[PDB]
Amino acid sequence: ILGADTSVDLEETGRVLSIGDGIARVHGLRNVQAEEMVEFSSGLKGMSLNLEPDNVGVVVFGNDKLIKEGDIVKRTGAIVDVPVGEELLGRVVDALGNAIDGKGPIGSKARRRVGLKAPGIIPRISVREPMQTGIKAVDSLVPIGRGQRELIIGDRQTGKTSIAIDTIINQKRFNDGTDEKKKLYCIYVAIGQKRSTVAQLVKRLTDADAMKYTIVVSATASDAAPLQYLAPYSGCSMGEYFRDNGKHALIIYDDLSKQAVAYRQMSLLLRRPPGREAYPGDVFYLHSRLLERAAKMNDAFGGGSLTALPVIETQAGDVSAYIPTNVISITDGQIFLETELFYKGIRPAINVGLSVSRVGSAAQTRAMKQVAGTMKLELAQYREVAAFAQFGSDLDAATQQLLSRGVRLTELLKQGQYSPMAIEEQVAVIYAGVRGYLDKLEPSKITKFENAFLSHVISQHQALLSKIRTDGKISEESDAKLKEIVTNFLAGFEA
Amino acid sequence: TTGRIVAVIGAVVDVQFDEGLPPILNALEVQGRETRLVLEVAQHLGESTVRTIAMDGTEGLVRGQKVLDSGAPIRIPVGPETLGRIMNVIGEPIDERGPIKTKQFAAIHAEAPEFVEMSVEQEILVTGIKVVDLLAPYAKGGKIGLFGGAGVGKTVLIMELINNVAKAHGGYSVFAGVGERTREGNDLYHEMIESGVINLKDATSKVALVYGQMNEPPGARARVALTGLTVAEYFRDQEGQDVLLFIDNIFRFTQAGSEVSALLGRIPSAVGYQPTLATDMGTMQERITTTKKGSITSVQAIYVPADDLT
Amino acid sequence: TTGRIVAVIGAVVDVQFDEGLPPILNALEVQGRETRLVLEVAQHLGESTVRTIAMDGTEGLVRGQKVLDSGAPIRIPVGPETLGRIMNVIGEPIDERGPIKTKQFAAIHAEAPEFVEMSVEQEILVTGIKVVDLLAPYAKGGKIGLFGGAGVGKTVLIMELINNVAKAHGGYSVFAGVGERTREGNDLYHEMIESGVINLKDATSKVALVYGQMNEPPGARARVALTGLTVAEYFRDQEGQDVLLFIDNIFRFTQAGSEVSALLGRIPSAVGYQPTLATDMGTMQERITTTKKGSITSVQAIYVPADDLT
Ligand SMILES: Nc1ncnc2c1ncn2[C@@H]1O[C@H](COP(=O)(O)OP(=O)(O)NP(=O)(O)O)[C@@H](O)[C@H]1O
Ligand SMILES: Nc1ncnc2c1ncn2[C@@H]1O[C@H](COP(=O)(O)OP(=O)(O)NP(=O)(O)O)[C@@H](O)[C@H]1O
Ligand SMILES: Nc1ncnc2c1ncn2[C@@H]1O[C@H](COP(=O)(O)OP(=O)(O)O)[C@@H](O)[C@H]1O
Ligand SMILES: Oc1ccc(/C=C/c2cc(O)cc(O)c2)cc1
Ligand SMILES: [Mg+2]
Ligand SMILES: [Mg+2]
Ligand SMILES: [Mg+2]
Repeated sequence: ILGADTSVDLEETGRVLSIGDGIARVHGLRNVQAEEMVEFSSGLKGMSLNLEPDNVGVVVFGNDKLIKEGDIVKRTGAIVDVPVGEELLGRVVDALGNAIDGKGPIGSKARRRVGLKAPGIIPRISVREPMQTGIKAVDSLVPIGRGQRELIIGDRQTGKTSIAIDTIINQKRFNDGTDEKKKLYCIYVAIGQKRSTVAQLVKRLTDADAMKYTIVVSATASDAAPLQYLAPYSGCSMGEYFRDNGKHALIIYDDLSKQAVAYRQMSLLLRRPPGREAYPGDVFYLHSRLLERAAKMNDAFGGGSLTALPVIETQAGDVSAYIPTNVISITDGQIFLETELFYKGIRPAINVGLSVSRVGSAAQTRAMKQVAGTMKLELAQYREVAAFAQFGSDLDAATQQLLSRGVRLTELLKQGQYSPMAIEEQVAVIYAGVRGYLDKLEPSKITKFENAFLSHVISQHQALLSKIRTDGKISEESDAKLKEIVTNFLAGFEA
Repeated sequence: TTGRIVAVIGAVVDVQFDEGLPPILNALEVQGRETRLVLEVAQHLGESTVRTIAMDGTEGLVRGQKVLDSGAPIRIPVGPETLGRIMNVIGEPIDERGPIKTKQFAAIHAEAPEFVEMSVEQEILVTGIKVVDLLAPYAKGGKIGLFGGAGVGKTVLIMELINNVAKAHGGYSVFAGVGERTREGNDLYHEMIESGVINLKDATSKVALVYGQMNEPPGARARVALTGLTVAEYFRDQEGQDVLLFIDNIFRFTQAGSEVSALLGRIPSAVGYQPTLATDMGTMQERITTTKKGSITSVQAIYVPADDLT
Repeated sequence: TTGRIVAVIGAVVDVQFDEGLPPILNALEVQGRETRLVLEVAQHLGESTVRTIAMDGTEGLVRGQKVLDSGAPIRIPVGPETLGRIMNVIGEPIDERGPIKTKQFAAIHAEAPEFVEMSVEQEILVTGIKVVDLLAPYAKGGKIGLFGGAGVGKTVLIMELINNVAKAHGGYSVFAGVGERTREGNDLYHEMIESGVINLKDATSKVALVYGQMNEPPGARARVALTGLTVAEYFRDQEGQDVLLFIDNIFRFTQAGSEVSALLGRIPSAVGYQPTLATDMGTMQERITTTKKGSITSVQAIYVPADDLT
């Protein structure tokens, strides 16, 4: 009598009952945990999401065509996790952490659960450190701090991704520097996009020498719904590695509209009844638990942080809709972009009234706060008065002044792409406007003036700019020096 | 009595008992977990099986895992020992300052005060906020609601109210963070340490904190409002005192209920909501009240989905 | 081996196999039919039964009818002898010109080119059309989409571009008619004969034709796009060459998937569509692409239901 083969018992393994649309229903697996990774005989992985009396509903991390009824499924013993660490920097990986850039295995030495709960109340401290985008309009009006979540939201082709790209590229001046604490490691999560678009993107980041401090997590349009669903949580864990180890990371989720669509798909196929707009009832929680994980840690937890810029695509400009407001109701503010603004020449196409930062000047250097502190409310009142004054007849001194200022500030917050600005340069430029030195300059000349002014202070007053950058403020001396530069230069400019 | 897990799908766990079935609302304790995992009984499904909502994550649960009936609903610490502390849904400290050494506990589920317990006294509570004071003033011991869509200023307003009214308040306050930002909870906490309404060194704290935020699964968010409310009820009744109750945000109780509703087997009502929306809100809201025994001035932030007040 | 039909509802046929269950995506041949009737495996239902999608009409089918597993997915002729020919969804000639005697066949299912296969070169393709060239220029080897509600000019535009870009093109072209007008296929065919881009006597035909129009049942309409695209892939890779791919109309693929999705047992998604709308679209669209190996300039007409771009 020979020994029986026990390799295939129904506690540690199972057999496929049915398989369709990326859902395997599995007999056995009596010892599996909820949210455990399992393995199919074909080498495919999957996640145990439904534990039922007579079956496990398994969600497949890949193509389901190799799965057949009766196939063997094995426990891994492990709650779904990803590789994590600095080894990921400069690499493009899939939602599971596998290299897809053709550059060989990631030699990562640590792993991390994708579903870890966001830190609670005690491990954190108030967001206080600037996360500079280098975009004047963001950094002045809707400033972002380290540990903050700030939403990028708007219709197709309004400039959402470009905000994120410019922000990543901007970090090179800190990352090439010698102040370790100012460095910011970047993570770009692509969800639902076409592969060739992600490739153009990393090509842009490479040419900008920004790949070297960026991880690209890609779950694109032909990747299975569970992969797209997981990608943000995978990237988040990769980001949490810096957060918990005294470093600072930035994560972009591009985009969460497409992720919520993949979650919808996956939930429907699991037979979980649809809710509003056919999304599951807990589509808020899908994103809430994700973004809560962007956080600023206190010194006892290392003082590190993770900052998040999730992206949401609206339809027909409606930021008030169900899904958009769900995500707005999570983040510490939103940058709302509109086509109308975009085509009128307001680029970046930020709607000031509808955008906010929920951290405010706490996230700004003192110098920026000095120039930008009241501008956001001021610009809101400006736009209102400009609409009310529309029928041009007798306007008092106060509103005419409000109008002249407003129209000129609007020109100053216009900005091109791919050259994010050093904070002190942003301050010098905004300064000329908020202090009124441009109030009699023709508004159409403002952009020509800024670029000439900037090249002048950069070449001629590197010491003034140095002092503002280093001091983090405009001293009485710096103020006196700036006034003398802009008044006399403008006069030259206007000759 | 011992039971066993027979199904897990998200926040909803089914548990079979061979002997005595735990009544609806009972807290069940999941065995073999690192941190306390409570399941609350929602329905008796028949065949000795109960349907429960979990108070924490269900990851790692295994079909067959043991569950003990505690014999009562979720019971939490109430009393002066809650002052200056942070508690979670199930009354565990989450401020890292050790045990909450109360003489007494209370179930988070209770009957609402009777009609004969009602008070009709109403006098102005001045806020120092022009638009509130002029057009729609608050009343001491009254029920105040702050409605707004995402990012219109509910939380800034409640914090201004805490700043203007609660800092110089003579009695106790409870703040219940319900399904909101953890960041905001850390902000408020350290702000209140700074102003001295929370004191980590003596017994002069005037505010109890109860938090279950949007990093939490729906069970925690659907019950954490009751935890906060139960704390305020003790102060109201077992001290007869003037209590301030701030809740941000009470919508998240209703939303949490909507997240589990399909898994609890309901046909949806309109706009994707549970059919029980109004009675659920009613049994909770009717406890948030001044009575003849004592006064609660309640201020509740009320989220407005898709900016639609309807 | 040999299976039996156990259920028929429109394009959805369930087939039971005693031994050897056919994998998903395999092509099954129904026995006892005058013309070839292919069923594509979509799901393993359990109990040795597979759920399939018919590639032609299912009238005349009887429960118990025999089905044979081909041992592979649908495979079509690819290469030079597709040029000047019209084929259907399963690669049969539909032009009355006899067999397509190719040496190569390829499966209509294939994984999309990997991330390393992508090209990053951006170069303008001048159309001669003012509004396009000025405001939203096309790119060589790029993906071009033409959005339009009923009757606003999708087909005219696609034909003008064939006239403007394709005329002066030193490569091969593929036109795939997907759920559109059969007589539009007849127009195009005879126009290309007249111009000589299709030659019925030479080997100098430069276009391959693939059609499954609005007379076809949903399974055929949901797959012909894969069929035409498969033809284009061969030219892109196995000649390395510059290919043009015209599709009128890609929306009809999604619409066709919508019609079988209920019959497949899926819970409907928004506006009654398949919950797999985006992933079905993704795994099809991501094959329509330029790679490092060769260029595909693709032009797709995209019907807009009820003029609603949302
Ligand atoms: N500041 C700017 N000035 C001028 N053009 C810009 C600016 N920012 C973005 N753009 C351009 O506007 C177009 C759309 O930008 P993009 O960042 O791709 O927006 P999006 O909303 O992410 N589009 P999609 O994701 O494709 O729906 C691109 O051509 C950008 O180069
Ligand atoms: N460029 C054009 N110049 C003049 N008339 C045009 C033009 N394009 C379309 N039309 C008119 O519109 C009709 C429909 O054009 P067509 O290109 O078939 O639109 P379509 O969007 O493909 N229709 P359908 O496929 O039924 O949704 C033509 O027969 C013309 O009468
Ligand atoms: N009273 C106010 N004064 C100035 N800014 C405000 C005020 N109230 C709100 N804001 C701006 O609006 C943002 C959102 O306010 P918040 O109270 O967080 O909204 P809600 O809680 O309703 O979502 C704030 O971070 C702030 O930037
Ligand atoms: O004329 C009409 C136009 C649109 C619709 C919408 C249907 C619909 C149904 C759902 O279950 C979810 C959803 O997001 C949309 C109905 C009628
Ligand atoms: Mg984008
Ligand atoms: Mg709030
Ligand atoms: Mg047409």
